Amino acid sequence: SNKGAIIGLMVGLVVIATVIVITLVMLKKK
Repeated sequence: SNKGAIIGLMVGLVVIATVIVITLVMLKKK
């Protein structure tokens, strides 16, 4: 449970990951 206090930082980072995964959906057509 050493990453329990990190959850507050990962929760805000994941939201940023959802933006990168979609960016690939567009360039995929190029």
